[PDB]
Amino acid sequence: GAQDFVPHTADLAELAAAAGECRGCGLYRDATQAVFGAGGRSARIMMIGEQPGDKEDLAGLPFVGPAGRLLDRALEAADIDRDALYVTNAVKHFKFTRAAGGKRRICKTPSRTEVVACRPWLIAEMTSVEPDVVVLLGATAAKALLGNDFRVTQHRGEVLHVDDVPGDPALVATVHPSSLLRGPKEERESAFAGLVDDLRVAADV
Ligand SMILES: O=c1cc[nH]c(=O)[nH]1
Ligand code: SF4
Repeated sequence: GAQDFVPHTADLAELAAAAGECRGCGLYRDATQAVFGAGGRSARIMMIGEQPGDKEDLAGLPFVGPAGRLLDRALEAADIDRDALYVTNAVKHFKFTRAAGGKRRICKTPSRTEVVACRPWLIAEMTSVEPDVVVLLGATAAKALLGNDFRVTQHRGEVLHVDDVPGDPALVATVHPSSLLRGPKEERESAFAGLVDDLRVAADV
């Protein structure tokens, strides 16, 4: 996968530039650019989404669109400062299609193959940042570190620890913020509160 493209450095700027030249799977072709993680190596909390979406692919930054604004609202309710986080995604190139009459590029799910191909960047990020806790936002991120059979819905609120993860950080798997954007008002509000709960669990680690 991406392993030959990952240089022997923990400097995030060098890692990010190297990711721009990655060909570890096919996703680099149609994306605009790689979207590396944002934040600094002093971060105690790392958060991992699925992939850059439409806005991120062009902004060059993770979580800048509607799922990002909802995450900001949850972080602020959890009194977590986003500037103090390291925020990234399991795959670094936007996988997408267009529908006729659609108003945006639509994200397509990364295959497990692509996730495994890109995981070396995630490993380099964790080795570089040495977070105390990793928040996994959604199924793809959670499976990247916890195994392909892992179910986010069955482990809400739980602090996890697995053996093949750099520095043995605490892991907290939670709902993807994109899932909180749609549905009945009451279901959204209860899901938002659970997101805030899971963020508080990670920060109290
Ligand atoms: O950075 C982003 C934006 C949207 N969705 C994700 O999973 N990550
Ligand atoms: S998605 Fe990841 S592995 Fe695939 S080309 Fe982009 S950076 Fe490399």
